[PDB]
Amino acid sequence: IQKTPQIQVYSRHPPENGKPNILNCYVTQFHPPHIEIQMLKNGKKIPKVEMSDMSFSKDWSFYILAHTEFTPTETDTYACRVKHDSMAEPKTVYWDRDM
Amino acid sequence: FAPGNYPAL
Amino acid sequence: GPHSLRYFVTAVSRPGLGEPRFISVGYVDNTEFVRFDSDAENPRYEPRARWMEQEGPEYWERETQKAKGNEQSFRVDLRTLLGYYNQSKGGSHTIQVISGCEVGSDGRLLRGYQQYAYDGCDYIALNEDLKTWTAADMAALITKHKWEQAGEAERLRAYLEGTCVEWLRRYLKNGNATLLRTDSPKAHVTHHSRPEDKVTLRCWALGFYPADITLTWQLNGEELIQDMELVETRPAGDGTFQKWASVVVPLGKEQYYTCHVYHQGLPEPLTLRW
Ligand SMILES: *[C@@H]1O[C@H](CO[C@H]2O[C@@H](C)[C@@H](O)[C@@H](O)[C@@H]2O)[C@@H](O)[C@H](O)[C@H]1NC(C)=O
Ligand SMILES: *[C@@H]1O[C@H](CO)[C@@H](O)[C@H](O)[C@H]1NC(C)=O
Repeated sequence: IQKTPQIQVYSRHPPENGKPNILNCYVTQFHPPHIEIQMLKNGKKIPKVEMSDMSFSKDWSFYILAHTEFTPTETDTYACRVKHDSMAEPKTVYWDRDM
Repeated sequence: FAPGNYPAL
Repeated sequence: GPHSLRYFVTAVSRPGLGEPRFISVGYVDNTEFVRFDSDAENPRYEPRARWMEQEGPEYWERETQKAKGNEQSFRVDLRTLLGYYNQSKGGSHTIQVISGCEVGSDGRLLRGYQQYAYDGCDYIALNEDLKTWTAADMAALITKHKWEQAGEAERLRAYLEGTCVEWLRRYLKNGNATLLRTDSPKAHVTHHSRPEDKVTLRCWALGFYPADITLTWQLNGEELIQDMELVETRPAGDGTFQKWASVVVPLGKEQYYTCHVYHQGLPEPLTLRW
């Protein structure tokens, strides 16, 4: 079975520049399990991102969370890049702080 | 505590 | 309320790249508390929740030994299934298993289960009676017969009604400050323009625990569960959860729509508007 991942990028607290927060990239509903997930700050890989909450649903599709602490500034942009066999090209999903 | 083992298929 | 102890197991073959990847992740309710991942120089069973510091070193040594035993049995399973399905050694395949038990607020067993999937499809599952198995195809019927001759169901039933329940109760006791807490959702609504004089209203629910929650949008006292868009409730990185639900309304009418948030930490549900 092959299912394309849903990529969701969001912070723990509504963003406030200068205030500590947590950035999340939840990748879900995918199959097969092999996947590459990178969190990026201004186009550069963020080191020591934590991978957690790996599970699967009743239909067997996978879920996994990548998260990191971060302090948003007005200029910094963030995104989550995912590579999975269901997609020809890597997919980069930017954090939308106004969502 | 996890299952003692998973019998082979 | 009720609680669960669940173990998610995944084994994935990688032809030409060595041994299969093996991961076992344990959860009490929706909080990860233990994990084993074969992809480390020194794979060990590790705590993922602070309260697991309360277990002694024997807990970890035992769980680690068991996990290494699993890597081996699942490696064998991947090969066996290639035979059952007449598939080649060149492709990657996945075995998944979910095992668990659930208790009521009084700590008594509500249900137990164990289900397997091969390449994302149902393979075999323990029936609700915890006595027999149901097989999804002829390969799984072979497994069913093996497990029946070996009396595997009785051993699994003993684990689900006994060991699983007993340890879940202990985890709920040891991690009570974490597992039995209630963090009320904090909600807000965002507004977004669209073409055609329509607006997207998004109701956010943040910082809540446990994960169970309901977000609805109403118009004239009725629910718009239909035209709503939403995401599955999701972990926010610190042990709490988050969720949003949106609805597209006519511009200038935002005032008539209300978001309703129902949660264990809200004696009275929240009602918000843009
Ligand atoms: C959580 O339970 C506390 C009592 O349990 C403690 O002592 C043992 C019984 C063992 O379970 C330890 O892990 C616990 O620390 C109780 O004192 C706390 O008030 C409880 N926390 C709350 C208020 O939910
Ligand atoms: C398995 O498939 C191969 C073709 O790849 C075929 O030669 C063989 O007969 C099949 N085996 C069985 C028992 O179906």
